[PDB]
Amino acid sequence: DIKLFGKWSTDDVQINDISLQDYIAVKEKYAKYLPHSAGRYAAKRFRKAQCPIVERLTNSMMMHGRNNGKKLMTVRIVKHAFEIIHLLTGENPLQVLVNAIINSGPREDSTRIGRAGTVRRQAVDVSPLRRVNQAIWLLCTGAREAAFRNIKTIAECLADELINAAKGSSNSYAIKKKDELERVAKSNR
Amino acid sequence: PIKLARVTKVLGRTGSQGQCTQVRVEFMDDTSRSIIRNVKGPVREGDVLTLLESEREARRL
Amino acid sequence: EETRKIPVPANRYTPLKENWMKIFTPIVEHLGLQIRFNLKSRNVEIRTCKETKDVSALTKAADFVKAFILGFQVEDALALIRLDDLFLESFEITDVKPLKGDHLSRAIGRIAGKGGKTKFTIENVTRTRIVLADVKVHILGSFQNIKMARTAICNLILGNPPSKVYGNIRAVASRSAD
Amino acid sequence: VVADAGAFLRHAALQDIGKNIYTIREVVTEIRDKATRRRLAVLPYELRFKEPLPEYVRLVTEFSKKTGDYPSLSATDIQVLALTYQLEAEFVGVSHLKQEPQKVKVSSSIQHPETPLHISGFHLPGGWITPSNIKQIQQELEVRVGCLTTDFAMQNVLLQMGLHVLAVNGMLIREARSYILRCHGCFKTTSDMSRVFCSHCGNKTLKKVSVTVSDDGTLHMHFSRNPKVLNPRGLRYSLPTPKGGKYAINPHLTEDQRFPQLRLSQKARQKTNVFAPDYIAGVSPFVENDISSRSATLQVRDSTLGAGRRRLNPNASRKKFVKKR
Amino acid sequence: LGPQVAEGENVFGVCHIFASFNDTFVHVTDLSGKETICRVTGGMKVKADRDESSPYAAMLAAQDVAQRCKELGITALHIKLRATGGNRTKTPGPGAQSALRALARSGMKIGRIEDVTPIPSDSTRRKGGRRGRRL
Ligand SMILES: [Zn+2]
Repeated sequence: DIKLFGKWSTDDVQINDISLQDYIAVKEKYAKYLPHSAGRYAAKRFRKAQCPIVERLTNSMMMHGRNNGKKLMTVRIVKHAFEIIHLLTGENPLQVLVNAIINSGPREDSTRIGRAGTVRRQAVDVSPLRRVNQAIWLLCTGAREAAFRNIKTIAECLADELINAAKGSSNSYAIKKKDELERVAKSNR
Repeated sequence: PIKLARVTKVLGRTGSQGQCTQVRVEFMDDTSRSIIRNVKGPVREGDVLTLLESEREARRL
Repeated sequence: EETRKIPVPANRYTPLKENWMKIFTPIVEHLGLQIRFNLKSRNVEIRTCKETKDVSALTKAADFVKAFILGFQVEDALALIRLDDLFLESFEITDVKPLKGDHLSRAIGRIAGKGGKTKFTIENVTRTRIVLADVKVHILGSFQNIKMARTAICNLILGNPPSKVYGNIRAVASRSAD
Repeated sequence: VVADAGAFLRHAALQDIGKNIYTIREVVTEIRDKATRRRLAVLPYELRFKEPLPEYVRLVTEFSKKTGDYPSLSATDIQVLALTYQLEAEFVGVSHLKQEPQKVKVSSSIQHPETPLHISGFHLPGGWITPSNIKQIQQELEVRVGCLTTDFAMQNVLLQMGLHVLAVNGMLIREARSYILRCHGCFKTTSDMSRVFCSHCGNKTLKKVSVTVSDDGTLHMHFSRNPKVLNPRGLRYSLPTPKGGKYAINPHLTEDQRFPQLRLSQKARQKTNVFAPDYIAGVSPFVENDISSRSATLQVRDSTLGAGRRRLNPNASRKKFVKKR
Repeated sequence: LGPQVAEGENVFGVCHIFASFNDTFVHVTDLSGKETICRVTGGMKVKADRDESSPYAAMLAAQDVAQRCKELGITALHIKLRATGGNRTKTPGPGAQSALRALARSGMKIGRIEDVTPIPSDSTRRKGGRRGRRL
């Protein structure tokens, strides 16, 4: 049977929302042994929705300038972080990741509608794909920022951010940013 | 409360810089109440959304 | 059952006859109303029936035929049966400035413009339909659009050249969050 | 059951009533409506195409040139008439139908030809348009093989010969009343209500005269004994010298005269549709007017527009600050 | 509280809708016109002088007078539409149209629409100058 990293089951995870059920591809058809697939998911529009979510997390972690080519190191980081997730919670770490992503994505956002000079932003809904993209980017950026100058390793802060985002506590940077954008949009309407 | 939405058909790209998308909205609450809405990001016909306020109507006329 | 009667003048009989099917079809299909044309009294008679969907459909039909009889396009008054914030305010030309004779005639001219161009340009800015009957001006649109249209038209018939009116009306449209 | 193109245009789904559903390929291949062609590919295919033996095509032609309907009909209409004649011949005995059609009788009255009798919404002294009447109002409505002909010339020649003609309604038609145009110079009648110049003499002289045909084979034709109709008031006026070039509008004196092309822009000849489901997201309640094209500057108009202006006679006084293009 | 009439016959009032060029009045009264049932001008709803004349305030006033009529039992209304008249404009604005529309929407049977506007036979002098008026 297909397992992530040789050990992680993928038939046990569940998607809570129907909104993101077609955009997080982890369940049955799209599970793989390693995140590193090197496939063309930026070839055409919406193709990256079929990319597995763990590879998306790996790709958005090597995003920053010095680590801009290193993916093997990043998939090592993801492997160690998922190991720490399984050690702490005991749940399947993929479900923890999915809960973090569905809990971290903003539901509406403010937009400049008008011209350059009209600073009244209108609150508009967000695409579910944009919601997933923003959730991925905020989780990676919070893990990046929390582990810049400290003894805590990147994978450790990454796992801790995933725990706070899936649990929903106000310790994750991502959920703080989500609340900020959402309340700014609710102020605009 | 939270009312989830469906995309019937995409009207077009609106906004100052074409960063908003005007779409037609179907509800999964067994109602045929289809309303126009504007969204941010990439959407297609068949997307399923999460609308926090269903009372809001888009820029109509 | 309650009814309304809408008179027709003699220059609106032939447009009422050629455009008749386009009148009575949306009234009886989408509003479910009885309609006829009393030739002896020369009235369009609109009557409620069993099949009417809701109240204030018959008022929509009355506004539809009134806007047609004043001279609007049938499509522009199908806009009345559809939309809710569309009204019609009218005035005589000599309600703004006392004009007599050729002066009054020139007033009509500089509302219309060459080819009608001025009229059409005003309609393009305020998103209204204007109709100029013999000495009388009728506007159709939203409330703020009708007051923009009156501002432009009243500047035209108190003397100002159309270029000034074009600039003023585009600026007023820009400041009005259009 | 011979289906004319009028049945396919009207979407008369009457294939369940009859079983002898036959038609020409030419009448169905000439239709330019997209919805009808879409409906053609969905319908159950029990209709069969044929072509009549040309001998009855002649015979139909020699009595149509006698009944006064020959210029009005098309070749395909002669094909439909010949097909229903042959199906009548093959199925039913041929002694039923008669030839050398009966002479018209004349009976005049006082009513103006423009009196709006037989228009549905109108009422002289109740006649209402109800939601129950819209499916009912098609025309004047009253065994094995019939016709689905809606053009009046078709029904005229059919009821002259004696073929039972039926409608979109299942029951066959007994009486058919309509209007024709007759020339007061050469006295030749046309069944085409659109046409304004005479076919024979070519003058702008056709005037409206009502006709009614019975199922028996009698045609009777009602004139109007009103001196308003034949009065030459604005018929003599002096004409400008003929002008050429791309922008000349000559006063249109002969039917087949050549005009320069002055067409409206596609933006200008677009009307606003409010029944569209994408209308309410539209910015304006109405379509924007065209003020940017060359035809806006040239003041090109739709051909139908400005009709009551033409019926004012040219030797008359318009207002002193108006100009008639 | 009201008339003691069966459910069939309607007790009519007369609705004077007067659409001025600064606000709109709604005066429901007796068929005689002498004693008044209700009158809600546009400025009783919107707390801004700019929107005294809007169709929104006209709608709100129409709901108010309709509610007060069902309080006292009036079920059907004749309507007399009116603009300022005299020297001034003769055709009623969108305020009277909106009041009529919303009042017809709110369960009222509508009788006859009559334009009682003061058209003079021959007028006094206009409030404007020779030089013109309205901007
Ligand atoms: Zn002739």
